[PDB]
This record gives sequence, C-alpha cells and structure tokens, in this order.
Amino acid sequence: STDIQMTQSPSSLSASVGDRVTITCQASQDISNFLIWYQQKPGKAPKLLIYDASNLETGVPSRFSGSGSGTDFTFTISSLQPEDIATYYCQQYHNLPPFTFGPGTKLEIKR
Amino acid sequence: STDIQMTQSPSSLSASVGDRVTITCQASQDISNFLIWYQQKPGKAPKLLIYDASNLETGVPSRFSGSGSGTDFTFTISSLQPEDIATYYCQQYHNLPPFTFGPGTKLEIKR
Ligand SMILES: [Zn+2]
Ligand SMILES: [Zn+2]
Ligand SMILES: [Zn+2]
Ligand SMILES: [Zn+2]
Ligand SMILES: [Zn+2]
Ligand SMILES: [Zn+2]
Repeated sequence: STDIQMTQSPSSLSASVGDRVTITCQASQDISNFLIWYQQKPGKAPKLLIYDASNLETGVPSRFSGSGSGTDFTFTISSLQPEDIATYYCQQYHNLPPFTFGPGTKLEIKR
Repeated sequence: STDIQMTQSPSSLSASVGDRVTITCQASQDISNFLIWYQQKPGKAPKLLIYDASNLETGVPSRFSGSGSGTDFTFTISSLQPEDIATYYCQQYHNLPPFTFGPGTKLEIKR
C-alpha cells in the first residue's frame, strides 16, 4: 500500500516511577508486523527499542515491549524508571520508502 | 551485512544564509543506495527529504540533494535558508532492521 499515515496516542503524558505505561500507534493501512519503536532523548538520534512490532532489540532493557499486527500497535514500559523520560516514535517499513513516522508520544515522569 | 554502524560528520555546524552546506554519512558496510536523509525540527518527528540516496521526496525544496553509494554519502544544501535550521539524520535500510540511524548533524545559523 501507499500514502500510509501513522498516528500515536496519547500525544503526551505524565507518570510516576514504577508505573506501567502503554502507548499506542496506528497505521492507516495494514502493515503486518513491520513496525518499529524508537526512544529519542535530547541531542541524540532515535534509539531502536522494538522491531518487527514485538522483537526486543539486543541490549535494550526487558521492561520495554511491543505488540500488535496489521494496523493497531502498542508499546509498554512495565515499570517506569526516571531515565525513561523521552519521546517515543513508531515507524512503518512494510515495503518501500517513505518509512512513515508517527507524530511521537512525549513521556514525562515525576521526580 | 549485519550490525552496521552509521556515522555522521560534522555533528554540529553553524553557517550563514546563502552558504553551500555539505554534510556526510558513512556506513561500516556496503549498503548500496539504501540510504535516507531526514530533517528533524524541535519536538517533531523526522521529515523525509531524500530516499534511495539521491531521490528528492515530492514537495521537498530543490536546494536539497543527496549523492553517494556503498559506504559514503553526502547531503547538500545549495543555498542555506533560515527555514533549514534543524538536525539532519541518515538512515540505512539495505536489508532488515535495525534501520540504523546516523548520530545526526545539528545545523544552526549564524545571523
Ligand atoms: Zn505498500
Ligand atoms: Zn539484531
Ligand atoms: Zn546485511
Ligand atoms: Zn547488498
Ligand atoms: Zn555496494
Ligand atoms: Zn569510506
């Protein structure tokens, strides 16, 4: 398919350390499991956490996970840590460029 | 290949309006022409400018161009404009995830 739109919700949220947080990402058309999740902090490139929708990238903490296939996807942090403050993006790569990005979800955590 | 490292230079730069600006990207292994260039504005998702190394995305200003194939790539702004302030990333997609990002080039204008 072409002209695929990616959406994310919430656009921003605040939580507390130890909380379980789940954010969502939707593709306007089916993209199977070709969905990546990034974590981006200030002054750094997006960091790969999840690929193929649910595959945890090597080295990434196990408190991160993803699920979904088709159009609806989720990303979960099982127990928040202060360093998890970041913007989280989803990206589809079902076929060819563009590998459309979601608008991102900005997570804050109380200190 | 696997475990491909992407590098970028400069990591940041300041230039003047009208300047011709060239930034570079390297792949630790042969990625052919599977190389994308993004422009990321503060708080926003990365915007596609160039794909397949040298193909200018529809709507993207002509002052942007990309070249290179294999392991070295260049992104050029023929005439720097005030609206070009952003961080620029390259991304490889030669085969499977990770679609490795370069660490980015932060561009600012000296006015
Ligand atoms: Zn398609
Ligand atoms: Zn791997
Ligand atoms: Zn390979
Ligand atoms: Zn090859
Ligand atoms: Zn080659
Ligand atoms: Zn080289």
